[PDB]
Amino acid sequence: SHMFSKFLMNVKGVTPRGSDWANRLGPVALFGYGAGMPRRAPLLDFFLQSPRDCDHYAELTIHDKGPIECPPETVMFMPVLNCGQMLDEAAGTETPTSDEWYLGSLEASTELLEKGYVPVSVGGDGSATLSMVEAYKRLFPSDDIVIVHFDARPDVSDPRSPLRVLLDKGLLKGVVSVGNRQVSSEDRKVRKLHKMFYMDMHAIYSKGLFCIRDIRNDYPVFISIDASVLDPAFAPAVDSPVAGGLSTRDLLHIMNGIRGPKVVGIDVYGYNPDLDVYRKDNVGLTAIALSKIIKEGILKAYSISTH
Amino acid sequence: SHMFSKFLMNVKGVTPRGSDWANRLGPVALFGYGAGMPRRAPLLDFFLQSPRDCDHYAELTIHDKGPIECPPVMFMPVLNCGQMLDEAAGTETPTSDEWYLGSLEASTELLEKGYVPVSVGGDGSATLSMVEAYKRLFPSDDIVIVHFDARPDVSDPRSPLRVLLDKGLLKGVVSVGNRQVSSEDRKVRKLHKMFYMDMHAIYSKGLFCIRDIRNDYPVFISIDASVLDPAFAPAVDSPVAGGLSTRDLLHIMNGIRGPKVVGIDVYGYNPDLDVYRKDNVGLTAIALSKIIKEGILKAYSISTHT
Amino acid sequence: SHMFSKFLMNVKGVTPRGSDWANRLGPVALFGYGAGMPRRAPLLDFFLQSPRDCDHYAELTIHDKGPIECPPETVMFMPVLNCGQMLDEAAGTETPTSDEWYLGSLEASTELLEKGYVPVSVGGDGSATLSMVEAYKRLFPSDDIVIVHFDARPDVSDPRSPLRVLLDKGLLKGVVSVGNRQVSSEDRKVRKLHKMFYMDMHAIYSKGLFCIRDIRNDYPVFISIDASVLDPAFAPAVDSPVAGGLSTRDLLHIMNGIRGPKVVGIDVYGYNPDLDVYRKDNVGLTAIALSKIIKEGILKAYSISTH
Repeated sequence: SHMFSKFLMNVKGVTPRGSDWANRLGPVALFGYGAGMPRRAPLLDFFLQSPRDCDHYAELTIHDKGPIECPPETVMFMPVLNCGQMLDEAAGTETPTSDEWYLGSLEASTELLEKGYVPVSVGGDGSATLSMVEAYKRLFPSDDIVIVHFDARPDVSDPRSPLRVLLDKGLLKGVVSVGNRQVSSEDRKVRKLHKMFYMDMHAIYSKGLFCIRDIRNDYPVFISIDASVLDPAFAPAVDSPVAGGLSTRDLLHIMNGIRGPKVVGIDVYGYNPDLDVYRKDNVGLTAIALSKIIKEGILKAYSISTH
Repeated sequence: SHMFSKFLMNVKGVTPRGSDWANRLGPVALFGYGAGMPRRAPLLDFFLQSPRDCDHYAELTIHDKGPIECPPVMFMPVLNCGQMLDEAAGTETPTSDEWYLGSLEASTELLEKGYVPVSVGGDGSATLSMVEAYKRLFPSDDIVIVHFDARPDVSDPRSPLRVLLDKGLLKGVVSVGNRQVSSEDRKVRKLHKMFYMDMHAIYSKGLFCIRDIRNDYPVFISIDASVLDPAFAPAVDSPVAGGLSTRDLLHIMNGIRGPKVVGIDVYGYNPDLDVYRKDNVGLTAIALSKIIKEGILKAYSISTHT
Repeated sequence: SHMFSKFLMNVKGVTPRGSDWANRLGPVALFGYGAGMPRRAPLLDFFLQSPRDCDHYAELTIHDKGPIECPPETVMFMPVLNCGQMLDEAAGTETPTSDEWYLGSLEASTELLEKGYVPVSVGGDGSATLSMVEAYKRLFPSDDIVIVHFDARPDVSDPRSPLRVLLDKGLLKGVVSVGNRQVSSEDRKVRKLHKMFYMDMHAIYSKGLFCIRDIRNDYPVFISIDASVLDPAFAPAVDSPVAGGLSTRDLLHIMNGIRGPKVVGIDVYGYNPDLDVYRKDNVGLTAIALSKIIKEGILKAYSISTH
């Protein structure tokens, strides 16, 4: 698709990970993914203008071009390479097909991963999760991948669903679903069939949310986060909202518990501006919540350990 | 009132609870109640279009007519009796007494036909007519009410809860989530020996640490939307900050214990007071639809076991 | 400033704390402060129309003029002297300067304090914290003051920020920051340099929010509350909102744990009506939340003890 040309050309023009990064985690590359959502996708822009300091005492540094200098130990910097929006607006009114989104996402991820970057995708409908971990499995066939999936619903009963395809193709070592509260009968079958591990809302709430210290894991983890996992009071901008969800803080805490050798990638999606609750200054509530989730997600790619 | 005619005619035309329903809990009958709220009452419709799967792995099935087949499968049949007020049957607004007679009659019909009545919308007055209908049919049964609200709502002698307490139809009352308790409220509390669980007390104790609400008598569940924090359910008159999250309420509801459910009333929601998304979906509608669904699940699974 | 004349006229005409107040805590005086915020400031009016019963079975009684009768032992009344808005909305179109707001606040606070009242300021940008603590320090130089500061940010990296000024002038015995989740490197330096005690969001959440029983203290405490300490879902009406904050109930609980002999003053600020989320009937969500926080704040000024 010609809609992704300017973006994709800039991606494979990216300077590779320097030698000064050897044995260090990162760096992180960030791009905007808009499949299945309205053409106007403000989430990436909103995040880039958000404050850089995190919960844990570190600070994002954003760069539109390389080379990405590896920061010294004493400097709590976390470099992010902004690759901008995948879809170049005003390159036509054409809407990229699902397959075109997949190919565009697959290539960008392949390119970023090959150059030593941890890819973080922002926006869209979750299909980026499929193309991103397949790009990783292509480059690193021997690595075992486990996905930590935050979602109000399992979203695996449909054979065309991104997570279902990954399980069907046998590309996944394991899946940990977090926050489900709308589980269908078919969802339960796919659960038992693919031996999925799950932590539903009602269960983790009654055990105590802050009593979750970690999600133990030895394999490289992909972090897939549907905004629907949050309660509509925090993230209203989702199709078919499910009340009784995680607070933004709840989500941040569980994210911080993720354990593993490295982060293979991050997908933050499910956000639709047409569905958001807006302040009087026309700032959307869900964009506020996700901008924070994206930030602390990036911090995770830099600080994650097996224990 | 002629505004309820179409509805009431359908309710007493409802096929009675089959013999398959055995010694089982249920089934459930659902109707929309609009007393004290604007004519446009979208909560029932919004609930009907919501997904059917619950927190606990069961599934609502909605039916518009009998017979209600007793499921062998984790199905939970709900009989939709629709709105009580028939729109475009006149521009008239039913009086308080008309709303009372209508709900009383409907509840009486549904109850003795074996259904557990669930009322959605209105201002809480349905609680009065529903347990009075139960007490009329089951004079020997003792009734205890679990009442979720930001206010005790017993200072007014005309209150639905106060009338039931004054007529001595209630064995006991458990108030949950009160955070605006008046001096007059406290006097009525001690006089009727009401058990209460105020927000500040429940919170510092640990919300999730609430395992049970122990009880041996048939429970009525009365839920005012105002029990929830305005961040989750803003569509209430005189909102009180510092309330329950929707999840908090769902967890406390799940801890309710008892032999059976006499009825459920979900009210306090006014569409004119809601926070709306850009697509004009109301935040309070979202929260309440879930609470109704998990409330129905309670009528099917409640037990005396702690 | 002629904008504050009518207000100040009424304030220094206030009848002093009667002999009945004995050695009782209170009474409380309440005024509207609007520095750094839009001219229209509706928070005070919204509080005055709110229910007067508290969480802890006491009742606010609002009075527009003295003398403030001290209620009997068995009567759970908590008298509040409403001094109204500082800025008179019909004395001209002039916008008071920062210095004029400071001087006006300093004079009002001084006047109320020496008349035996505990001053509670509502609205503005947080600059009232500076002028009120200085007003108290002017009158009682021997008293040691500790501030309990609820905020999403440390807000001490800027040499002009109220909390930094107070620390630089050495008017503070100690500072307890609560709920910070956007801490900069500059913030960390000021923290260590001034021995500031802090309780950041991620920390207090993982340790158990309800498990916070008290904030032990022996010195008179000033309570400074930035609305931004609350999650945007509860208090959206803040400049540069930070997701993952406190629920209103979280804040109420932490406030209740605050210990001390007396309250030197209370400042509730950070609220901007232009940034609020509104119900269809045009009631702002942040106003609902803050109205409650103000009420339970007044309750603390009547019930605080070192135990």
